[PDB]
Amino acid sequence: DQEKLFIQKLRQCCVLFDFVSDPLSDLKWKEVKRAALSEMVEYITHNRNVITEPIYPEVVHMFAVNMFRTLPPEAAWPHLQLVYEFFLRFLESPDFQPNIAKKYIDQKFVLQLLELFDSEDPRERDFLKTTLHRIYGKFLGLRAYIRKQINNIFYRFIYETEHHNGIAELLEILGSIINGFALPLKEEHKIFLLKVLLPLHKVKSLSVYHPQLAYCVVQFLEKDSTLTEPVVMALLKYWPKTHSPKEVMFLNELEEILDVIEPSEFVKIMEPLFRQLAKCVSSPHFQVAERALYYWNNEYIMSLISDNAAKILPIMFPSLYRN
Amino acid sequence: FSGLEPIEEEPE
Repeated sequence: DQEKLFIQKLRQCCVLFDFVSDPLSDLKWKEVKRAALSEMVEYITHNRNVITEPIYPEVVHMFAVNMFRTLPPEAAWPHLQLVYEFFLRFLESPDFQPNIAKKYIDQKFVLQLLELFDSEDPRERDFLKTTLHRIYGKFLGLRAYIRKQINNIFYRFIYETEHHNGIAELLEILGSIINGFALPLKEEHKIFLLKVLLPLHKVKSLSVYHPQLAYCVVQFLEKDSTLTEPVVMALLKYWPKTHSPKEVMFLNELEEILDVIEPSEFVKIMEPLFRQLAKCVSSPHFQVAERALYYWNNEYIMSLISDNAAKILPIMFPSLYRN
Repeated sequence: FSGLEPIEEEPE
């Protein structure tokens, strides 16, 4: 019976071992366990209807025993990478039924998985990123708990200085959610964009998670072009008043906001924008000015400028125009 | 960084 041997090899991978007086049995045990994982990865990726009901607790148990650990202030990445892979192909499988898995993938599991985002291994955080994205898309009953617990991590990172190596990869997930949001946006989300996503531009380690943060900010305005006024005004607030090469990030974000800005809302914030933008063209840092002047290579911006030339050119070149 | 495909929010 094949279903029995599947469970045997699963439980076999729940035995964590160590040999200090036998460096060869250790290697075999590793190789025996690395091989059993590979065998199961192939078995589940290519065979149809092999995922039966008794399997689910075995898989979640095998994942929890290997992955849910304590992160040192990993080394056996060959093994850890196979586990995430197997668990990933297990979620993606067409034989996967969330109604049965909902029993064993509870909130405690999701919580424990989020602890691992603090890990300092980019390749591990990349597997955790993908894994959490499959859970959200199939476990409707966990979508709320995840948002609440992610909204917690961010709140801890801005205010309580709870540094997190996983901020970048968490934002990347949120963008996948924001892009699929529903008709009127809930106030729960608006608050998050305003009272969480924008204050993220305030933290010092912005250099690491800025591209993904900007994506979420743009995806929010792509849905509801109502929030483009408080977004832009906040960015000019959080704008580094100190002339620094970190302005290039804001110019990037602002040009990315302008490529999707609704012209009816552009005029609502076009004056305070260019006052700052003119300051950038006058910056003592070439990279800042070079970037602000690269705005003109944007055709949709030029149209927005010429259709409002009466207000812009006075600000950009006050020597040459008046009001 | 993109990569991940969107998730159509629908009634929980």
